[PDB]
Amino acid sequence: KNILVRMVSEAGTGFCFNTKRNRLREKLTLLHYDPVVKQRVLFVEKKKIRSL
Amino acid sequence: ELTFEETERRALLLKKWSLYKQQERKMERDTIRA
Amino acid sequence: VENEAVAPEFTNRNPRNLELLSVARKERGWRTVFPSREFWHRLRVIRTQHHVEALVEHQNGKVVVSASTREWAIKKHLYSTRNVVACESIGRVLAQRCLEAGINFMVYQPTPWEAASDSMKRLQSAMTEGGVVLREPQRIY
Amino acid sequence: RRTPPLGPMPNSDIDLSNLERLEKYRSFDRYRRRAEQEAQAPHWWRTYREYFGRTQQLLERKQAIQELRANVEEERAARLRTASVPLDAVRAEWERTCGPYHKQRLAEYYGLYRDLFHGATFVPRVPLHVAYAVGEDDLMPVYCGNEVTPTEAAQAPEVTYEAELWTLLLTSLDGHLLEPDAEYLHWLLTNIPGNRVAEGQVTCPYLPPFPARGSGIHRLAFLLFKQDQPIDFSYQLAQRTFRTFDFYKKHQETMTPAGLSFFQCRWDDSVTYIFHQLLDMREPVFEFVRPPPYHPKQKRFPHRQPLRYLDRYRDSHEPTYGIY
Amino acid sequence: KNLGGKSSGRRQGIKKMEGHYVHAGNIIATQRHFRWHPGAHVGVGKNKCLYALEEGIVRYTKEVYVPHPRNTEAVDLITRLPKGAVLYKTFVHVVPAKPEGTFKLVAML
RNA sequence: ACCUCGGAGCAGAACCCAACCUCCGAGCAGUACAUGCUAAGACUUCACCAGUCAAAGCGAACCUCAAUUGAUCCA
RNA sequence: AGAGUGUAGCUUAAAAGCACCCAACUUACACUUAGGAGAUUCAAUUGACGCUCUGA
Ligand SMILES: [Mg+2]
Ligand SMILES: [Mg+2]
Repeated sequence: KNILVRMVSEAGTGFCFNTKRNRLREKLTLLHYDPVVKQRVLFVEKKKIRSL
Repeated sequence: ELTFEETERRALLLKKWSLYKQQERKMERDTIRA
Repeated sequence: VENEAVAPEFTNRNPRNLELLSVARKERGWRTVFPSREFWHRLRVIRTQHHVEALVEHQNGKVVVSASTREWAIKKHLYSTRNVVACESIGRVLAQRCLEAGINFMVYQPTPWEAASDSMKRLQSAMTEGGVVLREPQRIY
Repeated sequence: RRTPPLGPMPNSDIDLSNLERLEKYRSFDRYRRRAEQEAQAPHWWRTYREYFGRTQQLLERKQAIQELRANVEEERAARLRTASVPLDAVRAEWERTCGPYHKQRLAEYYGLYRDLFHGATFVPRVPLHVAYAVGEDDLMPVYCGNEVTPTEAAQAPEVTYEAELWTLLLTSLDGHLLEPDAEYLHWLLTNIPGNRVAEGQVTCPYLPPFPARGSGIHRLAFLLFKQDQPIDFSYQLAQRTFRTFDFYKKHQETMTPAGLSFFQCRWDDSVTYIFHQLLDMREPVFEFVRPPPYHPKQKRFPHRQPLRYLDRYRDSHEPTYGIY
Repeated sequence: KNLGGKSSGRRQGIKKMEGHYVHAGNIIATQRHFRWHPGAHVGVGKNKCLYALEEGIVRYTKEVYVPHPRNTEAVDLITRLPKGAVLYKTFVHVVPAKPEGTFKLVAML
């Protein structure tokens, strides 16, 4: 099963996007495009919105 | 390591074996058909 | 001034006018078929049993330029007409012919194995160093 | 209903119960070759093309090939993938042997024949070497359809056609500013005595190319006619207008097109100087105008359409207030 | 015992037959499988729907089928095809009507 | 017993077609993190709601999947 | 003695395309890449050098 997690930008911007990951996998870090910064920046999982 | 002369000799060896076995296969096929 | 009489709309009849301006249409379809028709000029390489052919062909099918190792001029200067040396030489000849023909951009559409082929790599490098870019400019809409 | 086919259906002759015995395309390459051949072959059904469409020489060549094979160093380099080819010699031999045919192909592609001669073709048997002198040091050659700027083409070119009575004509095919089906004559040297060109009769003085700005790429053709017997020929644009088809219709009996060389030119500052000083006119500036975007007839109630629907049809972006 | 099967028809098929003037972006035909393959100036959506990439006249033709070399299933089918056999498919083309544009005299400098 | 969704016949060929008719399935999973932003023109499950495809452009690089879901209010 | 006559294996090809072989990948084949040899029988459409058939 998977869970929905809010990945939050490490760029200081309050930009958050929701993704899905396995409940049994480590906390998730991606390089996602930040429209506020107009550049790909690191996003780190912060919270689990719901389990899907 | 190897040298240019022996590489050339090997290439000519491949050439002559190509010709030889080409003739071999041609004669084999000729006997087959005949 | 009589010389100043100019028609309101100009009619440039050169077939390569819009192609050089990067404005002509290039067939964008055929997404389920190979090769793609989305080009103005295509570099087509045919490796026969004995010879090597290199054509620069417009999308309409006209063979704008050709370079064959079957021609005396080229075949009288190389040992084998079906090897990497032959492919590189014919590629350089085609590059010179393209530059003198005014063709500077093309779209090469090789199969995976043809692209991996050493002879095709040598031919592409020969064209590139001769001054032909194997990547046509994007159309301007 | 089943209407019978109007001809041989594809894959009909081969189809037979002996599929296992029949050999198969083991290679995408051979399948593609066969498919391309079939596509080129004509068909009775609607197709894409319908809508969008001596012995001494052999002996000498065989001896030369045998000599090249015997030369060990040649084989050494060939097998070491290091051999090269003399590009200049290849070019000269191409000119001598098969250059005329490829040049004819280039002319047909560029549409010279369909415009200069209304479709009538001719092989340029006699090579034509034209080059515009750049500076006092170098010179840009005009091989076939290559690009030469009007700045380079400002002064008349040097022509060296190897032969032993000729007429040379420079014709701009699409530079006409008033008539779509018309030409410009830039210089016409008639009754040229062989190789030397300076002795030709200057029927019309040399006028540098002047492709209008934003008017696209223009093509310029050097037509060389062998003259069987000498014949007499007959800055104002009205008289620089020309029709090569009619000219060759008049002079066909005594003229035969034996040389051809053309190049492409686009606008340059020398074109501005040509227009203002030589021609004494306001230079025309052209722009590529695309057709206006298509929009469906505006509906009173654009159901499910975005708010941009009204913007698609409003002409002025500035606010308007009607009676107020 | 038999449940389901209440789905309605997709209303798929040809939206523009041959000879129909079609504007850029118009959907020509919607299909579940590749019944009609994309021809010249015809693009395919994610759901295999054919849309006109240009403004022109729709034409249906039969053309030889040469799949991309990386289309493994079609390449295998070809490899198993007997010599002399050529696949044919129905292609949809949009013959553009208007030219890309015209050169107009804008300023007599 | 069933109630929603999808595929195949009935419904052979543009579309659409009932049945407490015949059969299969779904209420995910996987990969990616530009799976971003915009925008012509179209399709549309016979209404609406909803659902689809997408040129060009910006910004970049140089989604698979038939269904795989649920409005408003309110939290 | 008479007839058909005649491009490397095949070509209502005109010095070409298919064929064909080994080297590597394959157990192997196949594919692919690298290479390989190859012919218009001889003299002026005609005659005579080679093959097939009809006889002794
Ligand atoms: Mg049904
Ligand atoms: Mg509807």
